Amino acid sequence: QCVNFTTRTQLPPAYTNSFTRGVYYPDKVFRSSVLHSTQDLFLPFFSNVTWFHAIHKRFANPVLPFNDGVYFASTEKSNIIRGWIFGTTLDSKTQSLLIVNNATNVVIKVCEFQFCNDPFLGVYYHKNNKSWMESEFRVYSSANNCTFEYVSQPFLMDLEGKQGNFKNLREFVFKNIDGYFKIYSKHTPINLVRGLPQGFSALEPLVDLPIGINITRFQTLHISSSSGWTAGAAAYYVGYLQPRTFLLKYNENGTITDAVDCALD
Amino acid sequence: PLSETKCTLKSFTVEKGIYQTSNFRVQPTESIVRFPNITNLCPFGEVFNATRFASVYAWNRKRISNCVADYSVLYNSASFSTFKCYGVSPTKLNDLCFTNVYADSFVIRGDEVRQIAPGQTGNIADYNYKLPDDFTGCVIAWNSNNLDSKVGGNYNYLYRLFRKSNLKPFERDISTEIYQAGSTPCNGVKGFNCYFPLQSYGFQPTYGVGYQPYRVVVLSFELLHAPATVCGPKKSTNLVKNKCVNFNFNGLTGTGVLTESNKKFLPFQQFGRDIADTTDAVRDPQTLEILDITPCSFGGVSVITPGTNTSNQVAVLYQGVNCTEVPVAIYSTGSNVFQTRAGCLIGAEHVNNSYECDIPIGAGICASYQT
Amino acid sequence: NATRFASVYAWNRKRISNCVADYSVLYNSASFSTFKCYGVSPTKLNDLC
Amino acid sequence: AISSVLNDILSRLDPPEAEVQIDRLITGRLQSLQTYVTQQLIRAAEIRA
Amino acid sequence: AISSVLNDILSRLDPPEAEVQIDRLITGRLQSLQTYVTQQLIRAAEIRA
Amino acid sequence: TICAQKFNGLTVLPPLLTDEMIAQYT
Repeated sequence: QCVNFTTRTQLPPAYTNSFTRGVYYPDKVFRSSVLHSTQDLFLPFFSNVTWFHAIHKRFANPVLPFNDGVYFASTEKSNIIRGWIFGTTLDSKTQSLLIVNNATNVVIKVCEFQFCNDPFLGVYYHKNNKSWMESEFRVYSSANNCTFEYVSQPFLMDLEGKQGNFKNLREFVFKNIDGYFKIYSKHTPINLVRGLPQGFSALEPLVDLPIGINITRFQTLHISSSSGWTAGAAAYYVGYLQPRTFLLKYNENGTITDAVDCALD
Repeated sequence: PLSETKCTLKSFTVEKGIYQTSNFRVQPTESIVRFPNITNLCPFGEVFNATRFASVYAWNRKRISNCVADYSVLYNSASFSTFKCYGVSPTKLNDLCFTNVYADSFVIRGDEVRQIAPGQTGNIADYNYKLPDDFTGCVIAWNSNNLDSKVGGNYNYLYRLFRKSNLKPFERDISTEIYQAGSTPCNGVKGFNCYFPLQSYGFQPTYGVGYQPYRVVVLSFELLHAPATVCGPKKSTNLVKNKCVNFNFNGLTGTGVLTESNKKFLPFQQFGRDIADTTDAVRDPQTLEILDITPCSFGGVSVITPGTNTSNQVAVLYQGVNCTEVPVAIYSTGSNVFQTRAGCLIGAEHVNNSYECDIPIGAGICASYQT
Repeated sequence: NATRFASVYAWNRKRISNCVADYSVLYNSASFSTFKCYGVSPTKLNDLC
Repeated sequence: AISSVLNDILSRLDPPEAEVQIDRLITGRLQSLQTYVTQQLIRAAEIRA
Repeated sequence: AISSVLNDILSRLDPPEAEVQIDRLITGRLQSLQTYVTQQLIRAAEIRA
Repeated sequence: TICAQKFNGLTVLPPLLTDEMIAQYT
């Protein structure tokens, strides 16, 4: 199923300062109490990250370029953002990548998808058991050749609650290198209203799938009488990775605690 | 050890002193071999024994993963006209571990096979299948004349004769776009100095050796830089600790003493490194336990001797060695053993009465030949 | 583009000097059955002195 | 060399190719020892002084 | 090596062939500067004395 | 005001006069 979502306010693009965020573990090797220098595609420190958000009034799901890999971050309450579209044509002429982060696990699927202009997911509210249940995935109209599929280790995430400010920070790195698509991730608690949180944490690798397709663009997947809805407040940030040398500090428990960007100043 | 000092000094007479001789090194008690318990064999029947391969302009690329290899069946096969490697020896393939393995399958003329090797050039190497200068992998081929050749010519196999620019290593261009060799533009299907980009092979059973069709499979796998998915047919042995062993954990070959480590590897991590960026701990690939790796004890051997004109009695210092190691190396009689801060001293009597230094041993200790 | 060449036992030797060459016309022309170099690459002839 | 680890050369190459790769490590490791000993002899003269 | 100028090696040999001559020029110049620094360290002791 | 060094064939020898013996001459 596909619906043309027309209810939205038009505002100019916003930018914000990424203090020290966008660092991830580049390899699967343990290190502790050492200073290790490494160069890889990271988000440069103190760079202008682009800002998008859903309000009341706002619902950002536009197609955006994907050049050299992208840092994604999300400041959120009530679990509104549910996935991403990655690909080149997104209309069944070629394969395309669909990633969805539902209540229980992460699902990754590569098909000859024919995507919708304004895609969205849906939740049944108070259906008999009086619990909110993810039940709709109105994102593509057809999937002609589903070559790749992956399901992550399962987890339990709630689908209910209300707070006066954003409580969860979810950070992801997506790279498409030599046919191998890499996903890194980290979750961090926050107490912010409308800005990119100040702090530092390294993203742990999640999965490396040899999907072999071209990804040049992506599109966000947000969760919702047949059109027009109230968008629950949630916001995300988009930055592009650059080849940068960093000096990484490992603590006694083998966790990156600090980093120095060799081209910063 | 006295003959070893006479030998080391190149003299039949040796003055009173302490002289260095061949280093002591504790040897492996036994080997350890550990790999994940995977069983299924790789798709070598579907790669090398397929009914037909593709034309060289659209060469097939098949992924081989999560399987055990058996290269003795392939290398020992009399059907193969060449089985040549460029970054490994064919005999080492069964004694070796593989990160990613890709099979590149295609058909070309025997005269054109010379261009498939790494560093080559010419219409095939330039327009359809190029290997890198530092290519690691193996090129396998066999005469397929009975399978793919016809008396009038099996023109179903094509190559690329025309292209706008040369292609990069492992590039594949299936496109049939008409090529303009002249400076004048063209339209439709053909024209003056305008050519269809592909050309068919003249595969006939009357062709001379070299002019006949050969099937080529090139294995372009990678080694020792990523988590393994294809492996050698090696049975995993039992795992032991608290002993000096020749271990191998998923290709991590080395000699050392294994012990239970307190290093907290993260869920995605398998190997642990020190400040020197060298392996000092390993998680076993079958049983999820982390072992601290330390190499066996070793150090120089110092021979303590009075003058040759004095006595043939000598003492031996195993530098940097714990006394425990001596019985392990079963002077093994002992009853003269003493651990010094320089190492394990054997063949010398420990005396509590302090004297003036004579032959220096190190760490405050000296030896002398006395009544 | 001469009318005719000499017999190979008396091969002609013409001097080329004080002029600019354009080797893309020769290399890119489909009329030539052989264009093989032995101390330079055919692609370098246009970037060469 | 194809690797700094002598066992990775010997695990992959035969007696002909492995010796060619190992000679690169012998020459370089030998130069690294001569560099260390030269710096230690020159620093030993500073410590002697 | 063929020539001490690196541009002459790069503009002549093919990529796989240039690596050999470049290795000769790098290793040789590494020994050249190492010998220079060694002698400068030796003379540094003379001027420090 | 080491383990990797001994593990790579590098051996460090103790002084003949220990930290107490040098202090005893002092």
